[PDB]
Amino acid sequence: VTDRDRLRPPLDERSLRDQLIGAGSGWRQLDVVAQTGSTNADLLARAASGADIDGVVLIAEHQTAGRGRHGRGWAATARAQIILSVGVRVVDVPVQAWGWLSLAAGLAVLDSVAPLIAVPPAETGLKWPNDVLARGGKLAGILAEVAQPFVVLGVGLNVTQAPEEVDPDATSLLDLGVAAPDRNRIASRLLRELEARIIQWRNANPQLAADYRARSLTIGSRVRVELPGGQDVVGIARDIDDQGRLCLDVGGRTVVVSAGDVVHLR
Ligand SMILES: Nc1ncnc2c1ncn2[C@@H]1C[C@H](CNS(=O)(=O)NC(=O)CCCC[C@@H]2SC[C@@H]3NC(=O)N[C@@H]32)[C@H](O)[C@@H]1O
Repeated sequence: VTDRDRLRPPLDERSLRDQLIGAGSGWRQLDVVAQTGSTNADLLARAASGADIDGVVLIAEHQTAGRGRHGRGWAATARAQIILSVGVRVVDVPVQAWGWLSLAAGLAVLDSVAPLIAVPPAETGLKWPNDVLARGGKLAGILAEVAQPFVVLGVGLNVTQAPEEVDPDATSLLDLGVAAPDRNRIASRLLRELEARIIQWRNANPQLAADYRARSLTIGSRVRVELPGGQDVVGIARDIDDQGRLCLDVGGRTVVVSAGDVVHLR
């Protein structure tokens, strides 16, 4: 709606830099751009041209050619989301563990916005592998992409974004009852949470996996998983292994899925 535009002031880049760059913080660079095709693509391109993107933050007020998983997209309107990418050096960490970086990001996003809701409705938490859900709706999507020696982590978080503007299965903080969400405050908390989770991931801290499990909507639920290639597998999600893969119980058999789309069943 056009009235939501009144609920969408621009980000304050200088304030964000003052809060997030300096002693005690690992973020080295932060930029807010008015518009770009894809923040993930932009940081990947910087790394491809030789830039050190570790601890580099890129935030876009609007994103016109957003990327989703598996060649899919991501829709946005100006100032309605927190749209950002960060660079993470990962070569120091065993490749088998890189999948958990993606899970850690979702946890960070959830923790950054969870206290803003008055009362958390049902189906609020993390859906494997990259979904922040609230009231069954997709509140945020996360995309991790590889560019040696880095991983670029992308976050699209619906702040005031109306589902009619982007996707029927979407939701936003505003549509969850948050009357006046402050993107500046939320972005600051998000990046603070993200730094901590990245540090935990790098040092293989057991609390990362523990905190993820505590917020998982998928573990323990009957699920239909749509695998790359189109095949569906129905079972009950039981756990996440040390590679960040989803472990399914299929009639007593174990099926471990590295990638796919999860649908929570009755
Ligand atoms: N705004 C939106 N909110 C909720 N759902 C949305 C949406 N826009 C589109 N959809 C759905 C959701 C569905 C795709 N889901 S997915 O395959 O699991 N992929 C993801 O969720 C990762 C998205 C990462 C986006 C960030 S934003 C910053 C960074 N720069 C990027 O270019 N990308 C990242 C399909 O695009 C529907 O149309």
